Amino acid sequence: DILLTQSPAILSVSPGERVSFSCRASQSIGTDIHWYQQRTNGSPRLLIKYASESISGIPSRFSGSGSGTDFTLSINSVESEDIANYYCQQSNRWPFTFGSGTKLEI
Amino acid sequence: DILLTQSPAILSVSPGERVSFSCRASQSIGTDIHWYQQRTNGSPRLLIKYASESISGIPSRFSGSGSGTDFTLSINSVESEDIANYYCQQSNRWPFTFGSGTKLEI
Amino acid sequence: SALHWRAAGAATVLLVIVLLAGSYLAVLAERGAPGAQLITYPRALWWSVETATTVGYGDLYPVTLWGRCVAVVVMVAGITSFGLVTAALATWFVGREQERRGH
Amino acid sequence: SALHWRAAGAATVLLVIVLLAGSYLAVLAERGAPGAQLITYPRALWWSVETATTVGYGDLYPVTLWGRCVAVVVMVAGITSFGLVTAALATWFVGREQERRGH
Amino acid sequence: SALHWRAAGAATVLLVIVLLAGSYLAVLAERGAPGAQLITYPRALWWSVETATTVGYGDLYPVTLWGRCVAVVVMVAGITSFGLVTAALATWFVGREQERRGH
Amino acid sequence: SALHWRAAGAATVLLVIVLLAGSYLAVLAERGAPGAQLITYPRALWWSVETATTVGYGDLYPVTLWGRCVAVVVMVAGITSFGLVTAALATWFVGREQERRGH
Ligand code: NI
Repeated sequence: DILLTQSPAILSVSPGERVSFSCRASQSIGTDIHWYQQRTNGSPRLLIKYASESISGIPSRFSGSGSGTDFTLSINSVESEDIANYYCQQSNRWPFTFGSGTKLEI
Repeated sequence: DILLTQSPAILSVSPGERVSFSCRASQSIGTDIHWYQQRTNGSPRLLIKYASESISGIPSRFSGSGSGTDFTLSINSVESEDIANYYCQQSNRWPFTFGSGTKLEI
Repeated sequence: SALHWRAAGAATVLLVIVLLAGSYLAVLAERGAPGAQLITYPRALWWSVETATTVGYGDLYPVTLWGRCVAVVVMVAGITSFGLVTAALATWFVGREQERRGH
Repeated sequence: SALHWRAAGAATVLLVIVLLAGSYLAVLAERGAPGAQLITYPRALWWSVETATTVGYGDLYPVTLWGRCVAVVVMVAGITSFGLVTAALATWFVGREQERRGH
Repeated sequence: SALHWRAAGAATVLLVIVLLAGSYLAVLAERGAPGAQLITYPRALWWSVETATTVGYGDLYPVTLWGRCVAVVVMVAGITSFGLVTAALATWFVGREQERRGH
Repeated sequence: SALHWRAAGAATVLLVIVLLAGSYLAVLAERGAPGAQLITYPRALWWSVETATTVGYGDLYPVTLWGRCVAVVVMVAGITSFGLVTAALATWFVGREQERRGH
């Protein structure tokens, strides 16, 4: 079972600033990582697939990068609607697994 | 993204002595490392390619060695014109990346 | 048209069909097995092709029994198909040589 | 029946026999060698098939001398057998073409 | 000269052309994909050869879609070319045997 | 004896010769290259065989230019030789079928 480590758990940033969420896999998994956003009382939302690919309907400020065991979800000019929980998920080996999540805080 | 770790950042040596710069990759990359020299206000200069291969026009005192994750750039009888910044670069996996550099000091 | 040609096409149609079924079946068989990689269709399709051609990159391979069974079918179809083409090329070459030799 | 067909079957019977003996022999030869993986029959059987077909996944391979010797026998049987089938297909295709050409 | 011979040469010229175009295309397609290794022409040329021959070492392989597409073309050209030579050798061998049998 | 048979033997003698020269040359070419594994004759001999047969295990492969050149020669000899045998089997099968068909 691939282990995805998200750290720090909580992230604090000032409005407008660029922020970077981190996800490290217990083993090389290519670019088979994906990001989801979950706001309070809401369900998960695919933000980035296969590490970097963007999803239509998702603000262009959201971008991702990395490969192997290190991945980063980044967000330019952070704004209040960006306040929620982030999670990573790998599809490299069965079974799929999730990160422990990271809370964004402005 | 392969990470190249150059350490120490600063190196101090006595004229004429042999010196060794170090570069370690976050993963095995064969011998796909290359060295560049950059003196104050000057641009980078290819010193050694594919770890050991010498470059015409480059003082014979410059040699390199290593493979996999450990590489060393060496310089015999160091002299004042050798005072500048060193950097390593890997071409094993996309994208190419650079070391954080090492400053030579006599 | 002639027989060996018809059989070559037949080999190609079937090969494509086996590669596709091959991808579906591989995934269905591999998911559920901890540590397995043959678990998404796109790459499973690419694994199929590698296998049929026997180019064997080694970046993907089954680890479960049905997966390997599926694998065998793909390997044989690949080998058989490419071999049947080689024979088709030989027959064509033998026939023409007969003509060119006024036989 | 005809000869090449009979020989194809013969090739298949033998191939199966060599794959099985191949699995047994591989294990007998590999166990005892520190670091070896070809040490349980089920996978050794799957290693055999990979080898005969030359699909070469690289997830399993011998490391001892007899293991490699056994390996060679399997590779040759695999290559020979599949090649003998290709020839069988060519002969069949050549013969029919003779008929269809009223020769 | 004869047809199968001419076709063999043709196969060799094309194979070389596909290996070269293969190297260029592989690099063009792989650069830009994080973690990719098929990113310098020299090795991409060597990857091509491995692939065409299906010797599959597994030290280099594409990871992007066009890369794999390119890969398929190389594999097929390799398999087809080497198979067309095998047929060429068969035709030559069949023709001579006809002579030696005073047919 | 006949021609294709004689040529098959010839293919086998040469193949063995190329495998041996192949081992020597591989080592001579690989030693000196940091990180290389094709550096002792015994395994280099086993690497040769893998290569000629294209079974490609991926446990050993060249990393220097001459090593890869040597590798190519081995791959081609392996492919050519095994292909020339396949043709030999086809000719034999075609000739007998002619007899059995009272032609
Ligand atoms: Ni006749």
